[PDB]
Amino acid sequence: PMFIVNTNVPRASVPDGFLSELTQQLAQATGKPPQYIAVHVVPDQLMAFGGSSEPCALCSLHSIGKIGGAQNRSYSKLLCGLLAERLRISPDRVYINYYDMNAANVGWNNSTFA
Amino acid sequence: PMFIVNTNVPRASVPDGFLSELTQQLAQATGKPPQYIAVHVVPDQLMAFGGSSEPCALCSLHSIGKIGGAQNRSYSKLLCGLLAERLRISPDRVYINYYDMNAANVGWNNSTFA
Amino acid sequence: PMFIVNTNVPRASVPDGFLSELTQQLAQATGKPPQYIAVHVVPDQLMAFGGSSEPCALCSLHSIGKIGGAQNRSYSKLLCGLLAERLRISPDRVYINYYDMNAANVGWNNSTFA
Ligand SMILES: O=C(O)c1cc(-c2c[nH]nc2F)ccc1Oc1ccc2ccccc2c1
Repeated sequence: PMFIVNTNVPRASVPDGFLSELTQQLAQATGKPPQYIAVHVVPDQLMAFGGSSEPCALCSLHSIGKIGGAQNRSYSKLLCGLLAERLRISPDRVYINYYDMNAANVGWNNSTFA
Repeated sequence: PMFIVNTNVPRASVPDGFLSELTQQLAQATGKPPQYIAVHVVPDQLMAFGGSSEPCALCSLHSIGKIGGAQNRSYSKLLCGLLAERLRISPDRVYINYYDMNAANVGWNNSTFA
Repeated sequence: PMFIVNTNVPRASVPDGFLSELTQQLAQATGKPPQYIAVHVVPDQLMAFGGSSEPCALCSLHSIGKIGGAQNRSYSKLLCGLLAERLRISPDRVYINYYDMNAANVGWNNSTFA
């Protein structure tokens, strides 16, 4: 799986160990070994949520399967919680886009997961 | 709706008010309240369009519905116009990817929109 | 097509000519004129792959058709090869998400490709 966070929160406000914490938390949540989990945090972004430049985040989670109604609700609770506690971003200023990827459409190690 | 612009135009060339203008005009275009509109502008990018490093932009617009043939043509006219006027990027060096998101696949405020 | 690379590799390790090489090699592989190819490289990213901060890349390739099992494998070999040779990223620390875009959902030059 792949989790990306774009945020206007500055680089110095991203705790050391945030990437490792996201990796571990997502491995637990997706039921996948941490070796397949990729995380990407992009601070200092020029963005607005509802016309406002208060702290916000635009995120995505891509996974081959393990994507759906209840799972996405549980991921949103998890990830907003982490963004609230660690980056001090209110949950109502976070979007997370979920993508269920087909294995043939994910390249890795010179081939795909097909 | 979420609008993201990635561009090789420098940060100094993005005028004051640009994020607010994008939010307002997307609100006008989509009819949707400005409170749920998210905008993100990423200048100074290393990119090429047709092998040339003249000003260009790679964009995306995600919406839960309000995506389709006529609507996307209308959004393209609007957004290319704004990019041409404000960032001096030619419309023929802009790509905009449109995504019709399922409400179950958009996380917000510890849940999703389903 | 449009090809985007996000990587923790520093800007100085991206060789001169890299965008042009990507454009030419993608034009070659897809059998398309280089005028249709857009490329975007984002170095210096805060990212991990499997909890490790060794060199890695998170990429996407968007195309209007010409996406599928065999073609995606061929693209992965090509693009992993380039990232390995030029950026010294191991192929098993690269993800490439492939997207088959509908022509109606790609904006360009004030309209869409529909
Ligand atoms: O090579 C592509 O598929 C292609 C892809 C993009 C693109 C930009 N963001 N996401 C994308 F997928 C843009 C132009 C392209 O050239 C065209 C454009 C229209 C076409 C219509 C029919 C058949 C082939 C076509 C090829």
